[PDB]
Amino acid sequence: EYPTVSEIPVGEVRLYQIADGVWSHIATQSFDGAVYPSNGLIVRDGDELLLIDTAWGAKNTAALLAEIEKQIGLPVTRAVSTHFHDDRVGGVDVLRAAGVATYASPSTRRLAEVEGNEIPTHSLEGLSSSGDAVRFGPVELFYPGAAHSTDNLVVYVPSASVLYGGCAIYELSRTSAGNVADADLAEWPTSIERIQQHYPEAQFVIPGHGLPGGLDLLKHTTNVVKAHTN
Ligand SMILES: [Zn+2]
Ligand SMILES: [Zn+2]
Repeated sequence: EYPTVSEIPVGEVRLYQIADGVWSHIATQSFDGAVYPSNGLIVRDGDELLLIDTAWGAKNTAALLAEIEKQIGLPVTRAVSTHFHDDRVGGVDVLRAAGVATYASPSTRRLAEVEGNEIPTHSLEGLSSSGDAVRFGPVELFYPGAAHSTDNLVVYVPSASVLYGGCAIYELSRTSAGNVADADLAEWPTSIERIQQHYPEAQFVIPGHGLPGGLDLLKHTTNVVKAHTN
């Protein structure tokens, strides 16, 4: 039932209704020989839509907007990128040209700039310290500390108890660590624990890539990060 790379051909995007006014957007990516699904989030904010992360790149993101415009019909007015990597900010220029107001922490914007990636226009203050949380429309933005990246943020939708971890949280099918070049392996577990202590009520946990699950994805991720560290 949850879209997999089997139901989504490269360059296309599919939306999945997780709860009322809450969706995940799935896009198939092709990287270094393999193909895999990438998850994003969409949260109804009144009569508008809040988008969490791009679909990696201009084309895919443009396809994302198109799939939203026809399946949902509400205007995407704001967007938040969970970290500076190209798969999460790539497509921001497209979002900006469509009238979407793009956001990201100063930390993320700084890192994207240094990396030469697209840069969300607006800045999200109040998230520079581990454990920081701020309300942003229908969701709560949370910085658990360095993990997959030193700037990664996780998103929680209180009304639906949906937690989007971005690449900070792995799916069960992932047995080994992914790209940990810019990750803080030493802090990742402690950051996961902060996520656990802040959202003990989460019912649906969405990993950066793959099938959603429950809060056990946190421990899974921790198990995988631990093993990699050793
Ligand atoms: Zn990344
Ligand atoms: Zn603006």
